[PDB]
Amino acid sequence: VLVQDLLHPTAASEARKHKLKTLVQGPRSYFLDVKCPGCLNITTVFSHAQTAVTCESCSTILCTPTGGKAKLSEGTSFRRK
Amino acid sequence: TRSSVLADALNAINNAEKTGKRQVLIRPSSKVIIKFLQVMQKHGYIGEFEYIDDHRSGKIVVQLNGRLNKCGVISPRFNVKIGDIEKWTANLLPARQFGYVILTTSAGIMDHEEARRKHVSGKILGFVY
Amino acid sequence: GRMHSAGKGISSSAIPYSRNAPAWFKLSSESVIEQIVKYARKGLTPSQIGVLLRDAHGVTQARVITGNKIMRILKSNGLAPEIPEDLYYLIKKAVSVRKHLERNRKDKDAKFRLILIESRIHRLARYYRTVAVLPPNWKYESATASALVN
Amino acid sequence: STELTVQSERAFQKQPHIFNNPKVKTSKRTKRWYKNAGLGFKTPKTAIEGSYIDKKCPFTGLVSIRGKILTGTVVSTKMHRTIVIRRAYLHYIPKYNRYEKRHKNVPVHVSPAFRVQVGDIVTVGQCRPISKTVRFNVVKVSAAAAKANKQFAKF
Amino acid sequence: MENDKGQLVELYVPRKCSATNRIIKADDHASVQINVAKVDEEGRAIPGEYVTYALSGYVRSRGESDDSLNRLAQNDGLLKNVWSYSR
Amino acid sequence: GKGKPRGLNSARKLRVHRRNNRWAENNYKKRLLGTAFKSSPFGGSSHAKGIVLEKLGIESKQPNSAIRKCVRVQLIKNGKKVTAFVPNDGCLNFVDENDEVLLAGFGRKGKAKGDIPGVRFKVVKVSGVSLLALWKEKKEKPRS
RNA sequence: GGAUAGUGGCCUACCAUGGUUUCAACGGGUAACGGGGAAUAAGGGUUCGAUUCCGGAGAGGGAGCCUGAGAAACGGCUACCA
RNA sequence: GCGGUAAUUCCAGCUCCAAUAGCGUAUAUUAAAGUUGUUGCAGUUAAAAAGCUCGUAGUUGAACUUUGGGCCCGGUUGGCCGGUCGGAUUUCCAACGGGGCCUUUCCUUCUGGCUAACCUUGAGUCCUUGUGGCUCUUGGCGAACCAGGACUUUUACUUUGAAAAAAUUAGAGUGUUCAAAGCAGGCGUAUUGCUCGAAUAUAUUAGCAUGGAAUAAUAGAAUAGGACG
RNA sequence: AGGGGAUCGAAGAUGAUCAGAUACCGUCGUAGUCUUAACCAUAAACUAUGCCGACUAGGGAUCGGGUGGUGUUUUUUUAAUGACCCACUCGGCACCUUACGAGAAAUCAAAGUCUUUGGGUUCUGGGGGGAGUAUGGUCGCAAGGCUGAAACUUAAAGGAAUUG
Ligand SMILES: [Mg+2]
Ligand SMILES: [Mg+2]
Ligand SMILES: [Mg+2]
Ligand SMILES: [Mg+2]
Ligand SMILES: [Mg+2]
Ligand SMILES: [Mg+2]
Ligand SMILES: [Mg+2]
Ligand SMILES: [Mg+2]
Ligand SMILES: [Mg+2]
Ligand SMILES: [Mg+2]
Ligand SMILES: [Mg+2]
Ligand SMILES: [Mg+2]
Ligand SMILES: [Mg+2]
Ligand SMILES: [Mg+2]
Ligand SMILES: [Mg+2]
Ligand SMILES: [Mg+2]
Ligand SMILES: [Mg+2]
Ligand SMILES: [Mg+2]
Ligand SMILES: [Mg+2]
Ligand SMILES: [Mg+2]
Ligand SMILES: [Mg+2]
Ligand SMILES: [Mg+2]
Ligand SMILES: [Mg+2]
Ligand SMILES: [Mg+2]
Ligand SMILES: [Mg+2]
Ligand SMILES: [Mg+2]
Ligand SMILES: [Mg+2]
Ligand SMILES: [Mg+2]
Ligand SMILES: [Mg+2]
Ligand SMILES: [Mg+2]
Ligand SMILES: [Mg+2]
Ligand SMILES: [Mg+2]
Ligand SMILES: [Mg+2]
Ligand SMILES: [Mg+2]
Ligand SMILES: [Mg+2]
Ligand SMILES: [Mg+2]
Ligand SMILES: [Mg+2]
Ligand SMILES: [Mg+2]
Ligand SMILES: [Mg+2]
Ligand SMILES: [Zn+2]
Repeated sequence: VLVQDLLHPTAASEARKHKLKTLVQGPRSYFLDVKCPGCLNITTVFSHAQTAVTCESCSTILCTPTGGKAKLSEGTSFRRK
Repeated sequence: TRSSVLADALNAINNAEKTGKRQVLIRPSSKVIIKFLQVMQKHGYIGEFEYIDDHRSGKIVVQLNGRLNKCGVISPRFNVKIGDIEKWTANLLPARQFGYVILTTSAGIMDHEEARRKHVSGKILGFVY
Repeated sequence: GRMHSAGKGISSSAIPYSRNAPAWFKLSSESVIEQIVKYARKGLTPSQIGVLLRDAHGVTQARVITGNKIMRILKSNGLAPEIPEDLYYLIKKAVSVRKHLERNRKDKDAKFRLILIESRIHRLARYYRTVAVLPPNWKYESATASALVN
Repeated sequence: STELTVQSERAFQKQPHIFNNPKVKTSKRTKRWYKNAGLGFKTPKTAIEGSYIDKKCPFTGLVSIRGKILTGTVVSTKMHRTIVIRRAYLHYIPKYNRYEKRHKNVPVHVSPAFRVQVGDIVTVGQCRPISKTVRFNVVKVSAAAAKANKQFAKF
Repeated sequence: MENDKGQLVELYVPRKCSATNRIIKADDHASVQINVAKVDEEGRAIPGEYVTYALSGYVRSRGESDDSLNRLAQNDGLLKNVWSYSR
Repeated sequence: GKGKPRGLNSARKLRVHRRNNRWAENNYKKRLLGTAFKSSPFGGSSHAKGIVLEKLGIESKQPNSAIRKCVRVQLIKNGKKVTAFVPNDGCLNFVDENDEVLLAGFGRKGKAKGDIPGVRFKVVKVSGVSLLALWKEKKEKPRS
């Protein structure tokens, strides 16, 4: 306070903020390849679905819509990319 | 709704100075803010500044020295008539030996003294001292 | 902000800086435009496509991997509705509220809401109308609005 | 307004002293006169190609255009062969050092060489008093129709 | 504040706050001038010889007196990792 | 901005609102309604000459006990009837009923003077002369 | 078309339904002739101008007209009213 | 606010003040008044936020589209020098301005008429070892504007200029004895005449004319009825 | 205009009190209080404090939403839930402490960023009475609402704070 680097804010105090009040704004959601080992292939899901994402071939389920982040269902794995 | 993007940057700058800060971050920048920002800096009322680039309208960080008591904005951009530029400075500048009334003329955003030397006039928007 | 209320809810999507890529995104322009159509070919609103394409697929935002906005893709493929979907969804709403008020002439609150919903309509219509997307002298009237939707 | 008929009065409509001798078998039935108004205003072809009479036409009739040249925006095309335009302008009020929107309507004749319609911007020319109120004559349409043709059915 | 010819007319050119470069006037009896000590080898502390800093009454009232001095002294090379320009 | 439109074309509203609000000014409204020419016992004129009906003995307002001595005058251009005061010691002995007198205002712009209730004018001359001069002795009251 | 010195609803005949207006029309008030200008002196203003110059209007009130280049004249005439 | 028995306010004498050939009073208005507020007011409790929301007129309205860099010309103050018998010009130095080039860059446009200007050059050079210098025709600059055709998205703002009655106003010259004024007057050979004047400024809104291209509007190509040929 | 009409209860009637007592207190109790279909449009309808936008300063609570946690508790076999705990973040109803600052003060995170006087816009006030009166218009079944003067009078009326 009184003199600080507004141009190079620290990654943490930057990280804790709001998605619009960061330096330059950008999302804080993410995508993921997801597999329920009944099948073999990997469907790409949105961390904040809304739509209860219907799996590829087997209409099994996958995730459920929520407040924000989707709840993935039962026995499933992932990765953020 | 946001009404004069100049007004906000200017006031920010002033509130910072007043509270003893050295930097503002202003939002959302424009051609005009820069040109205004540039004019103050030319006579040293602020340090350097940086345009950061949100893929939007922009942000600006200004560095303040402390040499600045006031930078105001003239809210309706009145026409001034080369004769009437005198009447403005008189109204709202501390003395005749320093401070500038800045204004937008056909041939560029410029403080009144430059405007005098170049023999152009136009609309008025703000001031520094 | 918040035009017909006192709400101050700052709250939107934070669209990404990178106006291209994902690069870990395969597919193609080709790939998703065909995908855009069939869903609107099933009748889906461009937003519904937007949500649908976002989750199940990896459409981060349709414009970025196909230089054009969803509604514009549709207009090209001869698909766009007779009226914009937002204006559509207001009219549909003012219908259901009216239908209610007719059935509940004792519900002053609804009468109030109807006003708002309509005065939001007529302002929107006036925008669209100014900018040629509607014919001049297009007009929302209660009498013939339950027509316009269903 | 003119439209059709043309020989539609109690009197026979003709251009004065433009005589067509019946003895000389002609291929144009009517010799027709016209001028160039000047000030670089094109006499439109519909003036020459036409067959309307209108003595108040600045290209086919007996009026000189001289004085003010004015441009306004069409507001009324209700009266046969003359229109009324609105001349908007902002008026400066010193004590407050600001302005206020003002306007004036100006009635002006309009030759059936032009086909004008409400909304069009029109350049008009000062002439001798043509009627009780009219002192101008319409001399170029700047406008068109205001993008009307791109207002058809659904895609 | 000179004059027509040279001559430094008008007395008294006041101190400015080391932290804000604002004037430190007379009735500002809440402003402060700190002397930090020049020293030599193996402790010791060269009397009369100080590196000095001046802080406005405003600043001290606002609580920024410490922090701001932290910066000032440190980037004069007499504090060794205490401050941080980023936050 | 609190209130007043700041804009560059808002000059009409800015004049209108001023026209409007001037009416709350006392002397502007008096002036424009023509309150002078209409009310007011004089014309709107500086003085007026009337005729003396009865001689009055107006008792003064508190905390002042006295008897103030006045004249009911009937203005000649008017027949408007008016009570007026007769300054300085005596002087009432100068007037008499049916006399001509010159009335002037009291220098309160309308509004009565001191402890004299009701009186808004004062005498200046009588029978042609000058009350003041008769008081001194520079002049004398004309025959009839 | 007539009338005028001549444009023009100026007037007439036919025909049409137009013209103005919250950007204040239309109506009312004015102890209103307009202007150059006058008074008040930080500036911005506020108030005033019957009245030495320019324009306009009038000759007790209305209308009418003769003469003439020029008047709808009044130190011209005609009629009515006072 | 004084006066109801010692009246610093009345009625007088004395003495004293202010302005003075003039001074009082009445009415109006102007200043004081930021108590009408554009500049520039006030509205929790002093006068003053409509019970509440919608809303047309009206006012207002986010950001972004030729910017940066390179070359050339010639001005106007001022400096250190003055060449010269108070002010002068070259080069030395800055500073502030104007113009015109090239950078992917309409300058409305073709068809001759004009050329003033160099990439030219046709010779050589007054003369400081020479790009310091201008006259100088036979291949090669357009726009500087002629005049005829063919056509031009709209505006606000600001610039400079023309058109402009006098008296008034501001203000130069002139010793009406001073001055308010007036536009006079001034010099001699005062014997046959010589001569300076009768400025300048303002004149704003509107209309005209010209330069600018920031600020703020406007119009453009999406069912292509697009743009050049 | 119907229905309803327990309760409480303008009016009225009474018991008392009082010099009086048309009241305060006690009793009876009409209308009313509730509801339907229409009116009326006013309250200290109050935060006595327009709305949209920006900026300026600390602190602990709480309400709704969300994110993070090899947190606690629930046992069953660990999870999954749920409630709870901690950190942060939006948007709420408020409080605390300061005051850079504002104010005539009382006080005020707005009543701040105003003689260093201009973000946009709406509305109202201009000494006190006369008086929200008169008059005209308009709305209402009415009661009344909206609009709303002047003559005349007057040197104060008023605000916040201090000492009594
Ligand atoms: Mg709104
Ligand atoms: Mg917001
Ligand atoms: Mg949301
Ligand atoms: Mg017609
Ligand atoms: Mg009032
Ligand atoms: Mg009497
Ligand atoms: Mg009379
Ligand atoms: Mg006719
Ligand atoms: Mg009709
Ligand atoms: Mg009005
Ligand atoms: Mg008159
Ligand atoms: Mg006048
Ligand atoms: Mg006059
Ligand atoms: Mg008169
Ligand atoms: Mg006459
Ligand atoms: Mg007479
Ligand atoms: Mg008559
Ligand atoms: Mg006569
Ligand atoms: Mg005569
Ligand atoms: Mg005595
Ligand atoms: Mg005595
Ligand atoms: Mg005495
Ligand atoms: Mg005097
Ligand atoms: Mg101003
Ligand atoms: Mg006030
Ligand atoms: Mg109050
Ligand atoms: Mg309120
Ligand atoms: Mg803008
Ligand atoms: Mg000019
Ligand atoms: Mg002159
Ligand atoms: Mg009951
Ligand atoms: Mg009773
Ligand atoms: Mg009793
Ligand atoms: Mg009773
Ligand atoms: Mg009320
Ligand atoms: Mg309350
Ligand atoms: Mg806080
Ligand atoms: Mg959780
Ligand atoms: Mg008193
Ligand atoms: Zn599966």
